[PDB]
Amino acid sequence: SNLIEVFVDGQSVMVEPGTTVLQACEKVGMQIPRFCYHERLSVAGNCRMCLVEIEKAPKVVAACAMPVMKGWNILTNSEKTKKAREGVMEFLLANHPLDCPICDQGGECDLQDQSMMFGSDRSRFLEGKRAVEDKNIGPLVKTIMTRCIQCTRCIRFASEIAGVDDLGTTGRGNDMQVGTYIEKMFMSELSGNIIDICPVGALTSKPYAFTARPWETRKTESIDVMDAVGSNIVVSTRTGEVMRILPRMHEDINEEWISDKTRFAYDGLKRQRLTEPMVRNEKGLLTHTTWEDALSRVAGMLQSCQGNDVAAIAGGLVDAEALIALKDLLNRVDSDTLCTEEVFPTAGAGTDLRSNYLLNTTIAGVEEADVVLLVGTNPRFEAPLFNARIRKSWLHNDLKVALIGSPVDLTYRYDHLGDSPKILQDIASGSHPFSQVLQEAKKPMVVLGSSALQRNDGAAILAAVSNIAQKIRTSSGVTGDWKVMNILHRIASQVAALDLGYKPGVEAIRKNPPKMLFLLGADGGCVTRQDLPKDCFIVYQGHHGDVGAPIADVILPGAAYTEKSATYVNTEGRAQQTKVAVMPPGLAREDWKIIRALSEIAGMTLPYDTLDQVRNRLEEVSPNLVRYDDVEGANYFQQASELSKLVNQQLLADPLVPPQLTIKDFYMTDSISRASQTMAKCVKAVTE
Amino acid sequence: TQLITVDEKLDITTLTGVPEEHIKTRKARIFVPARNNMQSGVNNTKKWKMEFDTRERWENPLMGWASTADPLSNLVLTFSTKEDAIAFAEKNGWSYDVEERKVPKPKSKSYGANFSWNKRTRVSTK
Amino acid sequence: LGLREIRIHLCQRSPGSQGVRDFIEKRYVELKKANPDLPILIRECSDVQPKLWARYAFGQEKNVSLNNFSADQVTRALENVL
Amino acid sequence: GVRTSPTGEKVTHTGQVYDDEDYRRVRFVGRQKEVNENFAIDLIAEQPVSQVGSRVISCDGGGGALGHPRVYINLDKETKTGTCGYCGLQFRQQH
Amino acid sequence: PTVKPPTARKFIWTNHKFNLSGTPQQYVPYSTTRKKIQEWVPPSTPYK
Amino acid sequence: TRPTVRPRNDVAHKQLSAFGEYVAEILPKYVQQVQVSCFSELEICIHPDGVIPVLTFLRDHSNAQFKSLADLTAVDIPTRQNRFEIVYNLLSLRFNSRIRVKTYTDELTPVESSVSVYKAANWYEREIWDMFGVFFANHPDLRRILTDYGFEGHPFRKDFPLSGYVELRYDDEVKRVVAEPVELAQEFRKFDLNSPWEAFPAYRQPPE
Amino acid sequence: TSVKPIFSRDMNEAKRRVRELYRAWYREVPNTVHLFQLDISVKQGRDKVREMFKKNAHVTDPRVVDLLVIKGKMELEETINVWKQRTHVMRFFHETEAPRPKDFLSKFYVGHDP
Ligand code: SF4
Ligand code: SF4
Ligand code: FES
Ligand SMILES: [Zn+2]
Repeated sequence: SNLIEVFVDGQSVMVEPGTTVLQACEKVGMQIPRFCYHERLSVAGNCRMCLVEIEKAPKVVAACAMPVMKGWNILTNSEKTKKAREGVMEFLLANHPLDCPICDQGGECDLQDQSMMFGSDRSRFLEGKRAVEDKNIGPLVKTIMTRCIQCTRCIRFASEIAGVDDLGTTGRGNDMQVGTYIEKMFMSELSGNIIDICPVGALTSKPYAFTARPWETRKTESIDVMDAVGSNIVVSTRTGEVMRILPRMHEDINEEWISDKTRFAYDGLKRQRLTEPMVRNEKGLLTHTTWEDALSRVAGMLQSCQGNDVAAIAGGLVDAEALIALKDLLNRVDSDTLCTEEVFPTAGAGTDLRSNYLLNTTIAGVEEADVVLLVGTNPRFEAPLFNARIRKSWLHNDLKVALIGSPVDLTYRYDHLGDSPKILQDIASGSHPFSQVLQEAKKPMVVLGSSALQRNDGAAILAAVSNIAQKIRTSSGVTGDWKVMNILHRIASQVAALDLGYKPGVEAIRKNPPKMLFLLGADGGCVTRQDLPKDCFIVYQGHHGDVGAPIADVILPGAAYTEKSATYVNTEGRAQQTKVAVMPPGLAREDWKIIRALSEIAGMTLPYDTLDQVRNRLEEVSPNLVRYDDVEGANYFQQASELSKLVNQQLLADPLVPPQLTIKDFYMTDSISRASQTMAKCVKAVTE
Repeated sequence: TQLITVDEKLDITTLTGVPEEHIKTRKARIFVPARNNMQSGVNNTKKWKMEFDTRERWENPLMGWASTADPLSNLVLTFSTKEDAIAFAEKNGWSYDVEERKVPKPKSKSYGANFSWNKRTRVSTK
Repeated sequence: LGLREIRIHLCQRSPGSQGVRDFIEKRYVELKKANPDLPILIRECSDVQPKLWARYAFGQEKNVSLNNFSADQVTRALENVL
Repeated sequence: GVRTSPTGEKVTHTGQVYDDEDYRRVRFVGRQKEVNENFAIDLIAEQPVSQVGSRVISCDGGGGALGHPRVYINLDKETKTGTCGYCGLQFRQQH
Repeated sequence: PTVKPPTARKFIWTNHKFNLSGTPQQYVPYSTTRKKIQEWVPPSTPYK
Repeated sequence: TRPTVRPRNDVAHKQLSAFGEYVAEILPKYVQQVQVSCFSELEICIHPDGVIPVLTFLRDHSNAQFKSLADLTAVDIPTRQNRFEIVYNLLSLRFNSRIRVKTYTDELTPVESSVSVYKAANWYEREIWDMFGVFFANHPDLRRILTDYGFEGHPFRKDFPLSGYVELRYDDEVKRVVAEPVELAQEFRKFDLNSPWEAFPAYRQPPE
Repeated sequence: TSVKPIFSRDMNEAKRRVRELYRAWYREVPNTVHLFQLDISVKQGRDKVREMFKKNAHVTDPRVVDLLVIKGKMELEETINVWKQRTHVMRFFHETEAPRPKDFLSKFYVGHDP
């Protein structure tokens, strides 16, 4: 029943049909050394390293692309296998320049490790050693093309994940220049992920370039921000401080890739940080002081201002722990007007009812999908990792991908349907050769973009797309259980705040201008001092305030996403705990620690001191927020759909368009990425 | 010689001498260390490292260094199975966070499928 | 003062949870229809005690269980709270 | 060849000069801040840009097994001189 | 060393001063490293 | 293969193999492993009850004299329930051979205090008690030697880190030397030197 | 499951040996505080001794109690000799702060100590 017998030097093992010699050899533990094969891409054979003497054959053959007949025996430790490895490793180091000091992959080479453990020692090839002059690929990626071993890995990565098709082989013989022919500065998404693909020191990071060499820096587990998916991030930290980051692998979500913004956000993280507790002064000015007088001022104002006149706009990148501490304090005083930053409707049970406010499908599970439509968004410029997943699906198996709302640069030949909610009404009616594909398909999926949800058509379009989900789920026999419906987001703390049951959108403070408010990561002009009485008392907490910090009354130096062992939530409910890497500069304390110290200084108390006690209260707010790296789906789609008929709202005819439309509006529109200068360098490289 | 023995738990934390501040305050984490993504080799897998969480590292005000009041900051304990890891962590007293092991998912790729006729899996370059 | 928020915690395999599943698949509409000022949150993770909680009156989380209860007794305890 | 910041002391060839609010200036009291008075970037314009009639040429460093290892650099950039990452001295082509 | 005195390098001091410890003119240590994280400088305009 | 690679003798290998098979056959009550490496030095791996009987056999019997006693250490291996490894090392005055009696033990149950037949084992056992905590019942005097008196922690374990928890300094407040929690002046950096790519194919353990 | 304990059968012999060890520490204290020319009242030293005994009263496993008895006997021997100096005996005490309390807000001022 679909097994193949091979002997790995006598040790028998079973092989699935169609696979390679190399996957079975890696199944028994033997890592055959490789240079061109990599599991996120297709199989080239151009590096020739994986030769292995397979018995009863005078010719020694490759192992990355060999079909596996029944009954092999694979001699890895023979004579001429070692002789072929010696020969190939001697061939690679001929036209490779003496740059191992000035390389940037000293600790992380591949020629160095494999030429120690497999190669010869006395070199040959006395004269010669041609050199290829470098190019200018992009100001984010430093490029030396003499060290290129022409292995054709970045080319396959481009043409099979990026879809950009700008890198190519030019020439013959020895002379194969790999790159772009036309002096074009190659700028696209995931171009930061090519420095991890290139196995030799030929494509390195430009802003990192010459600060450390990776044996000094220690590697630490953490969770991503700025995308609702969370590729698992390993920080290489140095000198009580940083050096760089890399992506490590979760199997399901965000496999071996990472965002360009994520990769190049740490510069703005270390650029303009809020450091001290800052209080206004009798001239009208802003200075800094000790924690005593500042927290006493905030505590006295909190005692002498009560009612519903106390607000908290919690946007940006904050914790679940900080939100639970804030909710404990604010319910402990009298009442609340917590709000988030972005707007999400609550008519058809959007706050509660676990289905209708997260991505209910599995991010790995969209590869098993059949037909997906896509109501207005731009996933190349809104969390590009999910777009890489969609292109992985569309490349390997078969999809039918539709886009409704804006002609944008999705590089994988989408079918566009138009820009009108009345077209969604037609699909609901619905006369198409494609709505037939929806209601007669096997596994249907509708992806909601949240950029079309921050308009004034949230409840009606949400109810209409939920009625589409009800329609196709009750039809087509699908499956059970499995779902058409999922939505996306952009900001992780918004999803965590919806999970903690908050009030999304600042409309409660548009209704109620307060006496007091806490701006926890207020990015821009969510509210003003004009829309509120002139004795505002904002307490703006965070790091590198650019807007809001000139709107300052009481500034608290809130921590960052690398500076605390907090818990974040992705878009599909999987709670993932962050870890401490670098302590915050300045004083710059911890967020929930600031909240409990504020409750201590005020004439009250809160029943927690430790992060274990904070985890206990987070458990008693939600039980799935302690089961870290654990996922479990949602249900009650028909209940959410029949509750989506309470306020039957009209639908506009105006063309819906996302704000995230191009390169610069992907780069700039976050706080920490807005801080940095290397993002400004690549933005002016786009415009110039 | 066939003496008292009773089937119970272990309490070595009253013997190993590290103070109770570091016992109850600091938290352990058990994980297989991920593959350092720039290389692609998983000999750095197959081990279960036990680490402690990071803490404050200020500036040394004369040379520009990262001093710390953390003796336990540079511990690592490479193990072979999750069971003995959890058993040792519960034996020596402090708390621990278990992250689960994630293998690379087996795939289905072929060069002939990269040379398709009417399937969209096409190399488009070579 | 009066009730502010109601918390429901359920799972996929428990008979009391099965009864509260039949409650939440039959009789959700009358509560929110009669009371739109109560964001009654519903939670599903994998396996948890089927708990019915109520947060109101200056920070009071009042606590009952819906372990191995019939759905009419569940609605009885729900009206007992509200 | 040094700047003088408004703090009033010698600056270095790294942008590390002090602020007025510092105590490390006053721990420099009584003992001079010794610095190399022969900087690095200024000794690049002093070196003449050599012009070699070949195309893909060599750099060793003035001595067999005394210096930095061999590196062969290209001159395909028509207006930009080839720059050894080790040496720091330039090259041109003359057809 | 007057048989072959010199060397052909243009950086050698003309002094080789003796051990200058216990003086007003001797070494002090300091970290040759720039700003850590560039602390936030607020906008100095006044409101209200 | 012959120049600059050390040749060996299979004759000594066969001699130690036959001798270890003989000892394994004639003391069956406690023998678990008799392993011989490539360069012919014997290892005998023993349950922690036959310490006194096996050492009384191995001191005598005129086929294995082995009067000379050497090292004792209990190599701290986690991922086990029996953590510590008591390693007796024995040298024969009459036969010129080295046997390593590795008996296994856990954290809290004593092995049976080999000082009764080995007068060299006294400060060895006191050293192992001081650095580890392997208790030795039926022993004359167990004290702390090679550590400070007021210091505790059993520092040669793996749970004890590199730097100590305490650090002395003199102070003129109470006019004496006091201990404080450790305030390092530098990090003791940690180089991730465990490179991949399987430098020895013969010692591959079977993965799961 | 075969486990060979040190001395114990139940906790009765544990109680017996630990009360005899405390009697030995009681008649150990005044001779040492007179011999080392120390600077601490006898009441304070005896109260810190019984406080150190009352720290580890939460252990019911008898092997652990046996090993505690053996450690206390070792240090009672090494202090009833003149082998340990003034430094180690003062090191048992804490007269040099070490001021750190367990308040939340106190650890919130001097931060990053949760
Ligand atoms: S640039 Fe790097 S990845 Fe691309 S072919 Fe050259 S060596 Fe391979
Ligand atoms: S990539 Fe080339 S230059 Fe860089 S370390 Fe490896 S062998 Fe040396
Ligand atoms: S790995 Fe098979 S040839 Fe490159
Ligand atoms: Zn050079």
